[PDB]
Amino acid sequence: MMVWTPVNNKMFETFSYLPPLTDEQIAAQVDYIVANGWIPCLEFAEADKAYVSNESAIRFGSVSCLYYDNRYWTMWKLPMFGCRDPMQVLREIVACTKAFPDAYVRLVAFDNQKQVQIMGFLVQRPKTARDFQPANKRSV
Amino acid sequence: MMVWTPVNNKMFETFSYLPPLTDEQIAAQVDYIVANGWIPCLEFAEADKAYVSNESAIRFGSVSCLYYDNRYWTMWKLPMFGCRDPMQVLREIVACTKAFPDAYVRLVAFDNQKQVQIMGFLVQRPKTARDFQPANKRSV
Amino acid sequence: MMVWTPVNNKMFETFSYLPPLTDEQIAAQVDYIVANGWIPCLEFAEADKAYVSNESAIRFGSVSCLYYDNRYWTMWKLPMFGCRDPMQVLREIVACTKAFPDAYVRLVAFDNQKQVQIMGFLVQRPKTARDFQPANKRSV
Amino acid sequence: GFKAGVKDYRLTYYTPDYVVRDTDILAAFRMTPQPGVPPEECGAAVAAESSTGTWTTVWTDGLTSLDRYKGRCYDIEPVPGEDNQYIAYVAYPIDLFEEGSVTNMFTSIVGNVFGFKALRALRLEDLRIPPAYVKTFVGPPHGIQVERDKLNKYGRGLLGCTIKPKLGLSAKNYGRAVYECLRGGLDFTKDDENVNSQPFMRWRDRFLFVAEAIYKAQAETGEVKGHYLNATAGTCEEMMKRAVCAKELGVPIIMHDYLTGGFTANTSLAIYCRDNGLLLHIHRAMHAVIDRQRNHGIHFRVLAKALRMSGGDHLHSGTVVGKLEGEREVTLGFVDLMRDDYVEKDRSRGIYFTQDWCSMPGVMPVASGGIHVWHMPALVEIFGDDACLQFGGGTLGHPWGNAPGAAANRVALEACTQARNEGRDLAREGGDVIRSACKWSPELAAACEVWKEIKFEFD
Amino acid sequence: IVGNVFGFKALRALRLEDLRIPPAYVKTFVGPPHGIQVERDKLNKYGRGLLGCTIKPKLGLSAKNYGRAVYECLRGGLDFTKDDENVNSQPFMRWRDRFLFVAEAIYKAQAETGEVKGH
Amino acid sequence: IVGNVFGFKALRALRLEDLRIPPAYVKTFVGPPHGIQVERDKLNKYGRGLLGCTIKPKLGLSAKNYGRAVYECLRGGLDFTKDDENVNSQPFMRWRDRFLFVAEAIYKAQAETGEVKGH
Ligand SMILES: O=C(O)[C@@](O)(COP(=O)(O)O)[C@H](O)[C@H](O)COP(=O)(O)O
Ligand SMILES: [Mg+2]
Ligand SMILES: [Mg+2]
Ligand SMILES: [Mg+2]
Repeated sequence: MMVWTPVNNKMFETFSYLPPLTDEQIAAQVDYIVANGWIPCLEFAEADKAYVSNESAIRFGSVSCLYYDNRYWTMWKLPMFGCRDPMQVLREIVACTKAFPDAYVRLVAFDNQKQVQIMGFLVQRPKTARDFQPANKRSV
Repeated sequence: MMVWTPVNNKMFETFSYLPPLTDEQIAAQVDYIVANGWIPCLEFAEADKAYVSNESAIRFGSVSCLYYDNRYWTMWKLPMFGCRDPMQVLREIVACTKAFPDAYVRLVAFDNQKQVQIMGFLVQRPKTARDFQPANKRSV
Repeated sequence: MMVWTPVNNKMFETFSYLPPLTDEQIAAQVDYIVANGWIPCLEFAEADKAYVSNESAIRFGSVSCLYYDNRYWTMWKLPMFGCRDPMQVLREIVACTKAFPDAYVRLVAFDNQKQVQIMGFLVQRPKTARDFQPANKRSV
Repeated sequence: GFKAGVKDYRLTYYTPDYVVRDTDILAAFRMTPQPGVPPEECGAAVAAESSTGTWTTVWTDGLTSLDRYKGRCYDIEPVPGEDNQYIAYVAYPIDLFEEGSVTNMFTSIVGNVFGFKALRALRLEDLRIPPAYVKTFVGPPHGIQVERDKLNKYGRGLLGCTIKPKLGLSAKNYGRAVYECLRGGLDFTKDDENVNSQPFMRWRDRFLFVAEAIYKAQAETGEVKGHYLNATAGTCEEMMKRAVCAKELGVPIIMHDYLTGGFTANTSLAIYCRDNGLLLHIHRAMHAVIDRQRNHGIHFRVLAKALRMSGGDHLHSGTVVGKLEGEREVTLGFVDLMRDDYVEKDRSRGIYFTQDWCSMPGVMPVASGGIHVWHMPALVEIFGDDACLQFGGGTLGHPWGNAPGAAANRVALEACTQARNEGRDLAREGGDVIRSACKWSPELAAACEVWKEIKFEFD
Repeated sequence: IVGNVFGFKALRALRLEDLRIPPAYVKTFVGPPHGIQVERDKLNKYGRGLLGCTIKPKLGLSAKNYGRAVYECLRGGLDFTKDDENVNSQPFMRWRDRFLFVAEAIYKAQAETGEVKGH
Repeated sequence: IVGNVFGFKALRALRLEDLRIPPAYVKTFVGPPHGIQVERDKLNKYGRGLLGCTIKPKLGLSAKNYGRAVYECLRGGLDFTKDDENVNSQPFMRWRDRFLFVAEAIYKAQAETGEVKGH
């Protein structure tokens, strides 16, 4: 019997329970994105503004149901509308990580028919980050 | 007349007002546990999540009566059901402290008839802990 | 396409989106003040008390609409009533920054007919301040 | 003229020449008349006694316009492979219905007729809710998009888990189980449908401890977490009392048993939820009493349309592959009926009418009951991302406890999603994807080992 | 009791035929607001069944007409009339309108017959 | 529909002449509290136009005088009288004073004529 660690095992939604994505696994996702006609976009956040919290709820009455700070990250440029080129997306991931080496960066895609974000996964963790575990040391 | 110190004299519920338990006093408790048919279990917490606080009450209305964070610790494996072996419990205490050298660790036992935790005391304090007093320096 | 940075690009109301004021651009504002009959005054705040927050709202009911801490800075001496001398204001800016080298300092001006502050811009940022950006590094 | 006495319903209520109006509510009943009762008469009886008519001629008819108000049987198909079974189509004018009231709609259409001597069995298969009627409903408090937006969760199914045993756990223990499941990687846990407030665990105690588990798990994982606290109760006042406390605790989501609670109580709750930003999970407790048999009852697709109108953010859709019945083609149909804006007629999937929801939000299908890690690819294949999959036993039954149980299922789902996205066909390479992941993840491996032989196929 | 079991793959069909509600469970319920005896006592009606009557057509009648039909029924010697189960509030007759006119009918029939009337 | 557009530089004049309100939108409105049929039923008035009368002078009459005028109009055979559109509550006549006196007028005219009256 192995024990799943509480310290410090912070996850990041879709695909963070899998092994970290290879530059080619990331490219396979981008193909899936362009294949389906979805709008790609990049978002980023500094170390603090990355996790869900609720310090603005100090200003609220009894209305803090489904309110959490740090859902919104900062948009890299604009979403790439009708841009059906997998190459150019990968280039923007690079441009972005280069510009914010210390930021959390995620790739997201929008469906405009259902008007919703249809997929999203992390592409860069900052190097100073000490609150995650490598895939093998998650249970002791 | 001696004065009971306010700094930093943090206690830990049952038995934390006695002198720290010898490996054999611990074993004597475990005998008592198995003698009575109770289910032993181990719980642990990192340095922060160890003490009772209330930072989630920022999300509440007037309903924070008998709500405190960090009552729940993290369960080590599972509770040891019908495991009537004092040796094996002591081994799990060791397995646990070994896996989390920096954690608070406590031994607890459940009565399943009354459905309540029936005893519980601390078995490991982390080494970095500076907020407790040795039994003799509690009063100056 | 350049991206406007979220880190740490903290601004300061009027004129903080322009390039920092030259000693002579500052003096040009003071001429405008005195030319219009407005009362000059100086305000200052330590590194913490400079930015708008809301830690006193912990004591509030549902009445924290348009309440923020740190709107009020500390007054340097008194407002300079009917003092129609541009020279003497500049001298007080100096006297002030001298006395509080580590403080945020702003120059403000009151219209007493409308009874409102009629202008205000920063004149000193403390040297330890790491949460602003120079005008050219605001977009990458 | 007023002519006292009994006559045939067909004289007034069978109109096979009628052109349905864009605002008529349409019903498709699976009729089985008594031997010697002509289909046309039986169909008219159903139309009559579900709208304006009784058993003998009343004089008051003349004071109003029976033409304007009557239910009309307007078409009868014989059922292939059936001696005495027909599909009778009834059109009801919009005027017949109270705006916004699922209760009223069901009172007319399924109120009395199912008990008629003149028939052996009756089944309501489908309803066509016209846009002009749909627009009278508040409908779901949030719906799929808004829910995903509120929870900040995208590009995969959601994972949940009913705490077990169903009954018997104390409040403190409940919260303990909840924390362990949530921190392993499940999004949601839930009260069992029959966990309300009982001698072993009073609701407010539970709500408090569960709120604490939700918050510990959230801080630990950094992902948003939830627990469907049950507001189902004996009286509306109690139901509200619980919903209020949940709001007061800041938790994201409550659940209601709409069918045992009832439509009236449910619509109330959904409105409260809309007004307070609470997510509303709907449990379909008791549906099988009504929807299981082919010859008699109301088919679930109707009970799902109803729920969408009454209001709910989630509704249990069944698993197909799990411990409870659910045929695959029909399920794919009512899942479209739950989620989509516009669903074209398709008799292969039991969809008798084109249903236009006119922008009413979508309900998230919840797949739950007797499922484990080996079903994962079949599940992802059936429902896609917009679904919530739940593992009760499949989590609290894992040999290493709830956190590893959770972790297992989360890895299983994440693997299939990646597989699907990378191009792999999940209907075929299913077992492969799972197997690759067990050899990779210890926790998943332990799970696959225990439930490898376990399937639900019968007769 | 009837929550999930009816939908099990392991069975073809299930029917709940009866339940034994023990007194100790029974006592936790407010139960019926009045009950037979008290109803009779309130209505002042004894030694016979009570007579009732659903207004017809089920739907389509205006509030004014509804009341009219009620009055005629009640004065003839029926104890009660009733809204049809699906008479709630609809475009052809809104409930408050109905309630008012029916109240008037009830009182007119009561005064005329000297017997207690209801709807 | 009529929010901004009428003020556009790119046009000289705009007029909205009609709207098609579709049934699906119409169904979302409570609409009129009663409507013609229910009104007639409530008032018990059938088979002719109804007769009304705005009290004059528009402004300047006291509450007591208002009621007086009302009673005289109503008793002569008008169905309704009414406050002038700009009669609300003012220094020469406060609304509650008027309501009370008018109520009295309505009832007097009603008892006298035996016809339902209103203001
Ligand atoms: O009570 C139960 O059995 C469950 O909690 C599942 O538990 P397990 O995951 O442990 O099986 C659900 O309520 C059923 O899914 C309801 O069925 P349905 O979805 O058809 O309404
Ligand atoms: Mg359940
Ligand atoms: Mg009836
Ligand atoms: Mg006028």
